Amino acid sequence: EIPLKYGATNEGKRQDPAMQKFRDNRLGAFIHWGLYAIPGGEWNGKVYGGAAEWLKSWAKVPADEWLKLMDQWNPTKFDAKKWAKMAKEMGTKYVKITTKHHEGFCLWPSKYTKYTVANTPYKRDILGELVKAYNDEGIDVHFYFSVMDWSNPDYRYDIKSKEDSIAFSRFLEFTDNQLKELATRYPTVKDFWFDGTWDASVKKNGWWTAHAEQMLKELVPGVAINSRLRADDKGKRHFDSNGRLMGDYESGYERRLPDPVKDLKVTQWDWEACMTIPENQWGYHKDWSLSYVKTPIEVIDRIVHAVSMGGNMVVNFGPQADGDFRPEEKAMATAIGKWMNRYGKAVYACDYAGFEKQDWGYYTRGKNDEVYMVVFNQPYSERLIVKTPKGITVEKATLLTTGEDITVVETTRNEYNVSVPKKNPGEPYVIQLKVRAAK
Repeated sequence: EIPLKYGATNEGKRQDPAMQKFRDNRLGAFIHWGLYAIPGGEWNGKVYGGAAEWLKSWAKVPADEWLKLMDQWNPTKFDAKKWAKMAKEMGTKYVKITTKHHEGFCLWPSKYTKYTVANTPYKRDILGELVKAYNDEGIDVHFYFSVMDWSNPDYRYDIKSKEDSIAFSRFLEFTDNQLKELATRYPTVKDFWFDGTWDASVKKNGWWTAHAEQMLKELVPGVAINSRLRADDKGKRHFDSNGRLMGDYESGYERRLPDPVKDLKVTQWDWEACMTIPENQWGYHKDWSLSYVKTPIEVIDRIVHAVSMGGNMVVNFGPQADGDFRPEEKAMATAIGKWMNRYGKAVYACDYAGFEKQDWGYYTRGKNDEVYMVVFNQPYSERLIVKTPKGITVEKATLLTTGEDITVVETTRNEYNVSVPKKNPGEPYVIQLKVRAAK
């Protein structure tokens, strides 16, 4: 039992209303928009296969030259109200937005650097416009923030001298200044999602991570803060040296998900996954032919997977330099929307059901103990196996969309066959169960 000044603060899950809202939302969208959208994965005639938002790094571009892209930042077609309508249509309950990515260009007019939307042809506070528009649609807004900043020469990868420590201290002050600015300018913010916190410099300054958390929580009542921010006294990240989760939720499942049989531990805390549509492109990349692009069902599978294990899912979009979305992303949002409008009662405000995973798909549990079977793999047996925990019986099954009764046959103590619907729904579908727990 190691003593710590900067380890975990919460005992278990938060149960205040703001955290309940963050959780119940379940489905979000991510927006990665920054200067990287202009070159779109291509530099000096070479198309790089790596993540477009990291092109400065793949193409070895100096800061001064990368940041000149500001001169071409003029997203003519940007319309925050349309963006918010797209998110509403998709069925997202929240949007996480890159306030500043590693490149250091700010989507709000920060008073602490010149690398902002203010000093571009477009001039306008993009972030402020998005906050307003999303909020006007009843959508919560979360702020991605990269600590690592390639634009600020006081940043250090590691502390190897008293000079390094001096510089980095001034960097942390700068960072605090931007964070306070974001929190006070945009007080409807519900979450800060930190990235670029893996460097030895940050690991060595655990105290600062804890301070940033407490500082923002004092400025924004009920605000959520991701685990990725946090390092403890010993430099251990996400979970402290006593194994306890720091921040309000776990945020390491990025383009991967916990195993539904082996990783049930994650049901013990709040957590949020994020994903990309191609294999690894967050910012806009001009050529999606270079890697596998997920289909809508593939994405819907991941979303349901997350909720079935007590987590949120956030699907990423990388808008074009002009401020519009590419057609693949429009088609995606629309397809997700269509399915969520039909089957969303099994996603929104749902959670882990505590049933043994079966091959047909995933269970989710509603606020009133509804148990939803979300079927992705249709058995040729025409029977969906349901193994119940001790003391739980299944009293009824109903096809969510039609209300039709579905036959349930008991096969053993604690197991049933739930019949597939008489007509094959032809898409991933939901059967709602009524269950009863014995006294």
